Amino acid sequence: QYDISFADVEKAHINIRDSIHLTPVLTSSILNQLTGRNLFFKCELFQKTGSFKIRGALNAVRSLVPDALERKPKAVVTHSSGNHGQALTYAAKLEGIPAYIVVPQTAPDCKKLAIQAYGASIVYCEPSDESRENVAKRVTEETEGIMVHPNQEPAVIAGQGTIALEVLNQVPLVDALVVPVGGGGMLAGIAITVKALKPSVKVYAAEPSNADDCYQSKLKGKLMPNLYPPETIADGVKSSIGLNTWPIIRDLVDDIFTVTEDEIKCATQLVWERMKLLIEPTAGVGVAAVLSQHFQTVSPEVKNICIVLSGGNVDLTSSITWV
Amino acid sequence: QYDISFADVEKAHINIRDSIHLTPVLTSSILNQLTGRNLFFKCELFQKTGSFKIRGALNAVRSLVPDALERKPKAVVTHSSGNHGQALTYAAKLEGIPAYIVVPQTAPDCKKLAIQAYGASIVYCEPSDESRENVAKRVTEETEGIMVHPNQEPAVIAGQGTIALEVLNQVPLVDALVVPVGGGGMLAGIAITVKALKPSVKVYAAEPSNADDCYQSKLKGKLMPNLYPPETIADGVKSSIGLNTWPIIRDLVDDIFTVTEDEIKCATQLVWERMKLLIEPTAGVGVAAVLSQHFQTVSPEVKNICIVLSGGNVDLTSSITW
Ligand SMILES: OCc1ccc(-n2cnc3ccccc32)cc1
Ligand SMILES: *Cc1c(COP(=O)(O)O)cnc(C)c1O
Ligand SMILES: *Cc1c(COP(=O)(O)O)cnc(C)c1O
Ligand SMILES: [Ca+2]
Ligand SMILES: [Ca+2]
Ligand SMILES: [Ca+2]
Ligand SMILES: [Mg+2]
Repeated sequence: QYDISFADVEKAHINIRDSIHLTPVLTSSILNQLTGRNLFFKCELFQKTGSFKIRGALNAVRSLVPDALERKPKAVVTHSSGNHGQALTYAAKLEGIPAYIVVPQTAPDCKKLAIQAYGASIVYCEPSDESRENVAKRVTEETEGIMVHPNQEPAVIAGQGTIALEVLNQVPLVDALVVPVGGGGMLAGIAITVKALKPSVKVYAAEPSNADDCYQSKLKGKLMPNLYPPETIADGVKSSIGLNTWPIIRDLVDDIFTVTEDEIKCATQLVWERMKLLIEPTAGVGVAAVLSQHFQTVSPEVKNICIVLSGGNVDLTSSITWV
Repeated sequence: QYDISFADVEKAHINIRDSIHLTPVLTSSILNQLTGRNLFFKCELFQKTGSFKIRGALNAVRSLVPDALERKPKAVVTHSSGNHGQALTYAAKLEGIPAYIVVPQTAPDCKKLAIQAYGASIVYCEPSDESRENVAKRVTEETEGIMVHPNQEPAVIAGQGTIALEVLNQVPLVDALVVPVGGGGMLAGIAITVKALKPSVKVYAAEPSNADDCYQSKLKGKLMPNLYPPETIADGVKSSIGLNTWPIIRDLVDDIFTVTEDEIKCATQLVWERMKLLIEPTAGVGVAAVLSQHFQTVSPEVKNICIVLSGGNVDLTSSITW
């Protein structure tokens, strides 16, 4: 039916369990006092590499083949330089294979330094997609590597879904999961998992209003990507949903809540100050969603809500700015 | 025998457990690698009010009596707008009584607004130690209230001991606790508890080398307070150890590790960046201790080490400053 099944999520958990953390679920009376609801925080900011994306990246490294004639990937390649590229590098390192990040000439020096500091090699391209594509395909082919998309690669989607296996086991009375959405790999993996195991549990997406393609797609009933690169402090959810995650999200996600830039910032600061968790602003999106006016339309029966705190890869300098 | 015994810690546990968090113990692969040890981090930064101090504060509010007919305090009065005052204020809220903070009339608006944010009621005094003390005495008496010393009050030392009761359950094979020390209420409480329950477990203190009265006292065999108020980023451990906590520390604490300012700062940033826990610098003291050269020489048999991350009440502005 979909590009992944619950069986794929379980194969992923089996494949990755020995190398990731089964992150804790923490609580806050203050947030519980504030939102009306009984909240649980799945702490993927404590995951290896600083975000959940090690789950999908490691599953892809351990499950994908480079070719019909070779079972073992000999390198990994991606155009993503943030959390995904960091996770993919670490996964490659675990498996003893090189990682290549395709980067435009125009990337900030800080981006180039950070990639080299996570242990990946940089391959330069022009800021164009013709270039980026020529370059990554050349690298993938010449290194006998796997290209690992940050959110549309089914092995990636299947790995991110393992968050929901943990949450359901950790929070048996959970009524809903709230998940920040960019490309929708985490959303879709979690929606597959929840709806396979316990479809009475709601799956809700949280998204910046400034980058609201998942909301607009669900509103319209078809895939409507951002027409232009979005501007948001939630830097990890600037991708649009794609052709592999959209059908899952259309059919299996119960609702989308959009949140303003100010809502994201206030929710981020609230978590920093009142929970003492250094979430990245992208991980504040799900918290802003549950605090938002529109989340008041959620039935009072939906009491036990687990919010995925998806990452903690924040720079203090980038902070000082917007705080 | 000391100003408390383990019996007092058990009482404090029953008194407070319904109202505080049984904070988690977390771990860090990178910090295990940097130390060579199996570290466990007791996350008192997640405790109600942002530090462990609610344990001693609540125990005191629920067990001390005012100088009045009614045996229950009708208010709490404090000089502190820090972790102690915040803890006492929350304890007062739980008990449905006002908390008053005595503030010099020349306090900045910023501080006053901040004080009122956590819900304390300001009473003004004149900016001298005489007026501060006399206003607090007056307020305490007129309100039928109580005052609670931040580290030498027996009820406070006993409540802080409850940290160790939880750690010994949460980490059954623990070999050592590392505790930041200022006035030593937390250290003394923990030492009483550990030495009562599993005395083969080591109790180590950690303090800034800029405020090294605990180290000096243990070396000399006698209480040697800081000659002058110390300068340290570790704001929460500027107090010297006192007459009530010293004998406990003298007898029941295995060793003291001192750390420089730079070590404190580096350890704090390491925890922020690698553990994603917003600890205050005072809580970075114990982490710095375990990372320090002196600690590296501790016997390898002391493998499982629980560090108390004592607080997370840090101001963003001050952090930007360093
Ligand atoms: O409120 C205290 C407070 C201090 C520091 C931060 N912070 C923001 N981005 C960061 C990156 C690394 C370390 C700390 C960081 C947040 C909050
Ligand atoms: C990548 C990322 C997301 C978004 O996941 P998608 O699968 O792209 O929807 C959310 N939070 C953080 C911290 C991320 O790094
Ligand atoms: C009060 C405090 C300490 C020190 O406790 P003492 O009992 O005074 O030694 C340590 N860390 C934090 C965060 C504190 O607030
Ligand atoms: Ca979007
Ligand atoms: Ca005495
Ligand atoms: Ca000292
Ligand atoms: Mg498809």
